[PDB]
Amino acid sequence: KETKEVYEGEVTELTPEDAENPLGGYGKTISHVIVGLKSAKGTKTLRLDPTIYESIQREKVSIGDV
Amino acid sequence: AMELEDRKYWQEQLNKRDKKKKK
Repeated sequence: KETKEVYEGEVTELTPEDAENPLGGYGKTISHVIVGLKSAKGTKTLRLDPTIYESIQREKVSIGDV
Repeated sequence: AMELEDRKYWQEQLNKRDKKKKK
C-alpha cells in the first residue's frame, strides 16, 4: 500500500515565467513555470520548477487541455 | 539573505490575482 500526490486539471496557458539570469549571461532564464488548473469541484493556479522544460518537450495533447 | 523569500512570496501572491480567471 502506498499513496501518491497528484495535481491535475486544465491549463489555461502553458508558458514559463522568464527571469533575470543569476549568472552573468543573456537570453531567457526561467525561474518558474505557471501552470493553469481547472477541474470540476475545485480549480486553482500554481507554478512549478522550470526543470519541467524537458517534461513539456513532448506531450502532444493540446494547449493545456488535460 | 531573508528578504528574497518575502520578495518572491509577495510577487507570486500579486501575480496569482490577475492570472486567476475571475473577471
